[PDB]
Amino acid sequence: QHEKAIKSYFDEAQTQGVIIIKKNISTYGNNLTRAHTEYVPASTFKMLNALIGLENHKATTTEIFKWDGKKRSYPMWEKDMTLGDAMALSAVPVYQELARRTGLDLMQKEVKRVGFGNMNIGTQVDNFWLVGPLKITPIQEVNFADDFANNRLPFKLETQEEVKKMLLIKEFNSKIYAKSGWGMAVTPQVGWLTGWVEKGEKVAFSLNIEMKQGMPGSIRNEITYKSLENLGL
Ligand SMILES: [Cl-]
Ligand SMILES: [Cl-]
Ligand code: NA
Repeated sequence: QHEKAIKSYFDEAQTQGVIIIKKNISTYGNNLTRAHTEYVPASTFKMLNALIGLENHKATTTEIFKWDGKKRSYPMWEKDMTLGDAMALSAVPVYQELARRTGLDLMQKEVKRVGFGNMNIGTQVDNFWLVGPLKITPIQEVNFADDFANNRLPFKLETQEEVKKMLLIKEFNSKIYAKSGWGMAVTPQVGWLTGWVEKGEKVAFSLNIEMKQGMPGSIRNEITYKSLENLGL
């Protein structure tokens, strides 16, 4: 029942995708091989970038990242903003600045300690999550989300809770925390929505879809929500 319904949401969008639901993992959609394929994390990596940066005192949650006036890819990013603002706007240049502060050596050590994806950040500290070589499967993303939901990541409890505040996206009564991603600089483009529902049970999810040229960002939220509702939220 659920399997056919969720597959149809991806089919009707005329693209290929999967959604992972998590101690047991279930996979739904029209291309389940994607669950076992690694992709660039794109802006989903901001979750981990923020954790690493706050834990290591490279930024505070009240700090403003100033726009130095150079044009950015989106006018919505051409403003001064906090890490939380930049999380919501997926403001790449702010998190590139944070990554540079962390630096390649500390970033690589933390990524390996967390075990995030293939754990390979390469040699370029400020774009490895956008163009590779760092890649992650959707099942790996759901496991990261489930650990985050349970404060099981190797960071202080307070650091994890500070970053969660930046990711709380819906409250209704239960809570939904999530982070979108869109790898536009790879071909094909990859779309992500990774997070969890807090009902006291926690249910983690990761949607991974091929973003066809011109598709709206909202398709990620639309399929995710319809899928979770079909499954009973
Ligand atoms: Cl506050
Ligand atoms: Cl570059
Ligand atoms: Na990032």
